[PDB]
Amino acid sequence: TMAKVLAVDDSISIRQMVSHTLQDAGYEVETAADGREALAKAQKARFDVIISDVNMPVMTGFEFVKAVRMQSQYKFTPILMLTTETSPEKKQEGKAVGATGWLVKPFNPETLLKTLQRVL
Repeated sequence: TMAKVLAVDDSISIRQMVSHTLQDAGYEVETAADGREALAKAQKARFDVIISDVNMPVMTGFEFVKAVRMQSQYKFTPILMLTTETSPEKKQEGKAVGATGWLVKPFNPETLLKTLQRVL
């Protein structure tokens, strides 16, 4: 079809980069600036994958994924979290609340594309 993506980051450049890169790759992309706006969008549709920054406004990315995992329709949905941390020990919180995998910032298009590809 064209996998449906919800990307959440308060950074304008991050949203534009993700949106442009994924859309050029055949994805249907929807962006949000914070956890509140993201949750509201996720609640109203059915995204195939969610990409979310850990340092989101309104709530941490951890609380966001946790709230997302609380909705039955998103129990198995792959979630990819953006972080500046390369150290696994530093974000065990991610696996705990239900994150599927990570994407370390700063990344590039190929990193983004391959990483997404590998969690679907």
